[PDB]
Amino acid sequence: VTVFAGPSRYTPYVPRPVAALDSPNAIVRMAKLVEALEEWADNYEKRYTREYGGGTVVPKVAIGAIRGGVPYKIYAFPELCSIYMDIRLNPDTNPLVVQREVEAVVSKLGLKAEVKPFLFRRGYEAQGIEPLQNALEVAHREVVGRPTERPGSPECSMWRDTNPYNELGIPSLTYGCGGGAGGGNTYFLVDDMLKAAKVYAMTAMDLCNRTP
Amino acid sequence: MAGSNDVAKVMKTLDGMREGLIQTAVELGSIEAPTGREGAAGDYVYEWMARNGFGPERVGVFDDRFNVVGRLRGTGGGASLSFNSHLDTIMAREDTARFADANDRIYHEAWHEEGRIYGYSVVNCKGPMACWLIAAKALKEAGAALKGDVVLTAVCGEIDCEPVDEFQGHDYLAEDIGARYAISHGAISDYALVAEATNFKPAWVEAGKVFLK
Ligand SMILES: N[C@@]1(O)CC=C([N+](=O)[O-])C=C1C(=O)O
Ligand SMILES: [Zn+2]
Repeated sequence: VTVFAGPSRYTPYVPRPVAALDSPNAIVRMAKLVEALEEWADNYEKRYTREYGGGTVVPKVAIGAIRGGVPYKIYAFPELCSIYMDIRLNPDTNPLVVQREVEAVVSKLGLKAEVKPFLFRRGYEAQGIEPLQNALEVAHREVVGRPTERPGSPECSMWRDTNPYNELGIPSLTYGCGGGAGGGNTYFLVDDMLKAAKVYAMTAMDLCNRTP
Repeated sequence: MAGSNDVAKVMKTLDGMREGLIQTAVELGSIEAPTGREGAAGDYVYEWMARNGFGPERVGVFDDRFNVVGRLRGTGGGASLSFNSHLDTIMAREDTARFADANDRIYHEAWHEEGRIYGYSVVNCKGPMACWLIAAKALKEAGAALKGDVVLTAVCGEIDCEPVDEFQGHDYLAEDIGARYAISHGAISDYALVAEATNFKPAWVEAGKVFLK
């Protein structure tokens, strides 16, 4: 998202006082936009929360980077400034819908901006997962001792390589020991690791002996 | 002072130098010289000074980013006066991060039209530079009587760029290698007029600065 403003002036000529949204300094305008997008982000995750058989997706938004002007030439403020947004999608949301929502946040502030997607990947719920799900369930109950619990939303609402497998028609789930790094956790119990290896081996001995 | 009508002779001599004045300004202005790459402009000025017998020297921290200092030597016993303008200009090969319109003809060229000379690089600062270059040429060729030296100082890195963080050294330096360096290494005089576009209004106070990260 790149906000435009200007015109740029050598610092001794900068016009003041100016209202933030009217600032010729794109950085100052972007600061207002950031606040409105944060408000949008709070509600976005609520509005696009969605339950699936495979987990509950809570798609979140973060502003992961900002840059405007260059540090080695700061005597004239910039006429444009850019932020880079990470917007998660539930599997049933078209990226364009989200682009429009962000464009609308810009428009309501009365700003001029360019809203450009530079990445789009789809998320997937596995289809026909049951044979792996079952082999895993049986293995898990044996090795770990209780039924599996549904995963927390964050672990259902991220990127994992189950997406490419499911996309390519290979039913795929994610499972392993430990709390999640993104969380974030910092160690594994060796014992848990061994339970994981046994669950994996048993899942294979079940599943790979079923006829496809 | 000044003189008698030693002045009249020099004024007419300058009248006859109108084409040189325009030519110098256009040629200088046409050279690409964003802060960081003032060398070619420096070379132009060095040769211009050499041609006209001002015995220029390159005075620089870097061999491709330097100041140029020449002199019109006086006869003795007078105050010396420096004329000074800078060699660097504003918009680099592509300052798309600062300006949204980083490439218009006016931003990167210079030409004679009507009775005007167009180009940001003329305004800042090749035009004022041409003015005292010509002034000195006239003084010299008119045989003006001057007890004091005139010092001709074309400096690199006037524009407020600065190294910071990972942007260090040669490509990002400016004022540290410009005027103060030139003066500290010989370009001294009793007084100094800095030629910039001020619409004939003289200033003799300026701001300092502190940059904060
Ligand atoms: N999907 C990831 O591998 C990518 C990035 C991080 N992270 O931003 O900490 C965490 C992941 C995780 O859930 O392990
Ligand atoms: Zn200047």
